[PDB]
Amino acid sequence: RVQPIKLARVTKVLGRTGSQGQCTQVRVEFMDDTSRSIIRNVKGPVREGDVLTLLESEREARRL
Amino acid sequence: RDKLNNLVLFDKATYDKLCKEVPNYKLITPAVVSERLKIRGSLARAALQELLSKGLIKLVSKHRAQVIYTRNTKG
Amino acid sequence: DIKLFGKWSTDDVQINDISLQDYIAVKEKYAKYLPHSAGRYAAKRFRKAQCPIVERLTNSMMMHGRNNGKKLMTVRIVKHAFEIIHLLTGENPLQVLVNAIINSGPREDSTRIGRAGTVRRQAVDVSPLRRVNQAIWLLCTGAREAAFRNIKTIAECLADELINAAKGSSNSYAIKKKDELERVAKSNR
Amino acid sequence: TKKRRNNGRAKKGRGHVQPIRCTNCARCVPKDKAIKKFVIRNIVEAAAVRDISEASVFDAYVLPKLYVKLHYCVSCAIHSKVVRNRSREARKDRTPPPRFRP
RNA sequence: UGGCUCAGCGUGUGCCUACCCUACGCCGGCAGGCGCGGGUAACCCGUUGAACCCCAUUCGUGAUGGGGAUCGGGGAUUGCAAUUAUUCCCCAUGAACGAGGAAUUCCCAGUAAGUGCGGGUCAUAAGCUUGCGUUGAUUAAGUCCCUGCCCUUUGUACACACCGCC
Ligand SMILES: [Mg+2]
Ligand SMILES: [Mg+2]
Ligand SMILES: [Zn+2]
Repeated sequence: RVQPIKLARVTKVLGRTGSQGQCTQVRVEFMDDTSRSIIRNVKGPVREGDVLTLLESEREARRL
Repeated sequence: RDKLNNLVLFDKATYDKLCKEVPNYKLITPAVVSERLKIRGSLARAALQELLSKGLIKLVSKHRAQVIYTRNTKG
Repeated sequence: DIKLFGKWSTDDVQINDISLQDYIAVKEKYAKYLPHSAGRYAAKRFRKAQCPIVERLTNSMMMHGRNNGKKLMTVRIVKHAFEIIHLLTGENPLQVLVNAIINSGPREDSTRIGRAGTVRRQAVDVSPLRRVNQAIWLLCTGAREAAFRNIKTIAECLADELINAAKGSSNSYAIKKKDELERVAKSNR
Repeated sequence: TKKRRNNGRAKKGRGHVQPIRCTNCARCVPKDKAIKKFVIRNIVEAAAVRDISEASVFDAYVLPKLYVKLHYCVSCAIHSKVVRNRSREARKDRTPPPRFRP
């Protein structure tokens, strides 16, 4: 009925966004399904290869 | 929440409360017993040093501002 | 093994989530006798990450004017508080702290610039580094605000702030402001 | 000054040109004056293809496209930033901009 | 409240031009006073024993032992001259003020901030200023959103140049 929290790992950094830099856009893949890979915008400092919490599957997806 | 007006010195109804339930819980400081028994806090330091001479309460820290005590091992 | 403050060997603690497994610094590599080091961690991005989190909490515990340089008072109150949580729970104070860090780290937030519905407009999830940074600040502020006009001290105020965060009872200001954030982020999806 | 010998339109031998409404602002424009777009978009997203191919009940089910013809007055065209001002010399060439294929 | 225990800048006796920085001993409760010197200075002040902090005491969430505003009395130095109080000390009253609206300043590591110490101003002197020192973080390694700047393109009826013109 509801989607529980899962984890996804950043693989590549796309660039800045939010017209201030407080949000960085990155490309992630899900450790649950490696073939499942989306693009997510995050806040705070992020490097390549780290993993971050996710409370929902798909919110936003676009290209700069 | 206008004043605390805690008793500066004990009476009969709080002297026995200090000596029957205060040395029963681990987290004991002059601060914590002040919000439990509604005592001033300078008196609490005097009472705690009384209970250390009576030997029913162990010491842990003994600092000029953060002096802490504890209960002896149970069982 | 390092016996921080003479006790509480750091080899026993753990981080329950892998997003934070490499973003907490109580590992045996970051096992230090004392939480005081002029190690110049913040001279570069992605370098405060390897700074021991106990050092980071110590730095973040001094705020609001009269206490910005005073670090010896901070390390000592940290030491008093860690024995307090070890006494009140019976287990490792670093495990009390680590549970507080994980449970108080806001998993998501929201930030926009234009006209907003209530506060923010679009929901953007935070980084694990931001998760640790915000959890440390929120725990520090909860202790700071709890010790302003009450007879209780910093060490005990920090104790209940860490404890209510570690277990979770909506008494910690570190989780209460976390959930207040999660509500706005979810509602502004 | 006569900015263009083109006079901003293709009307050379024609006396009158029928008008076409703008898509965005809904305004009559002369037909050869208006810049005409012919978008052939993916009927799905770029990232949605992976999810659609799983749900598709045909194995080699080709992806449909989106054949739309767009009409823009130069006011809406500049606002959409589909056309841009060029220098006095750069205004002369009529070749389409590069397609960004590779 | 008592004990512990640490700095670096930098300065000192005068052409005019009178006026140095002070060790030590004695008197006074203190502010100060009286003699014995030293230094024209890495030679004396000065191992510049500063403040913060460190460790213990009392205070105990009250407009309180926070706060020292206002004001009274008294005593000392400087100067011909202290009233409109030069300054300091002592005894007294103890005001507002319980973290500050709209708005807004500075800042990316020895930074901010706490914190005292030199120099200048000086017969008398700092809440200023210029420098020095002790303690030492948070977030950030980005953007052109608000505020501006630089290059190119463009339109202008602007050229005192958009605070323009009309
Ligand atoms: Mg024209
Ligand atoms: Mg005609
Ligand atoms: Zn249009």
